[PDB]
Amino acid sequence: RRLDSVITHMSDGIIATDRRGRIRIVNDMALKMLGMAKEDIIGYYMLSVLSLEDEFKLEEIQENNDSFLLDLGLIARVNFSTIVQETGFVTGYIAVLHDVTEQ
Ligand SMILES: [Zn+2]
Repeated sequence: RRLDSVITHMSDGIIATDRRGRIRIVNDMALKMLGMAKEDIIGYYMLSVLSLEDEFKLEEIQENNDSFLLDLGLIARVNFSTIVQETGFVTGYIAVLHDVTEQ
C-alpha cells in the first residue's frame, strides 16, 4: 500500500505526478539530468518529459516491474512505480532516475 519498497538513492532524480501523470514534484537532481528548467517540467506529462509517449503508457506502470535505460549526455536507468493510498487506490506515479555510473 502506502509503503513503496522501490529502491532510491540520495543522488537519484525523482519525479512524482498526479493521477493524470502530470508532474507535481521534481527534485534538483532530476532537473539537472534532464537539462530542463522546473517551469518547463511542473505540470507537464511525465511520459512526455521523459520522451516516452511513443513507447509507454501510464496504464502499464502498475503491472510493470521492468526498469529501462533512457538517454536524458546522461544514461539513466528509470524505474516507475505507483503511489497508492490506504485503500489501494492509485493517486499518482513516481519515476526514479538512477545515473548508470552510480556507485
Ligand atoms: Zn539510484
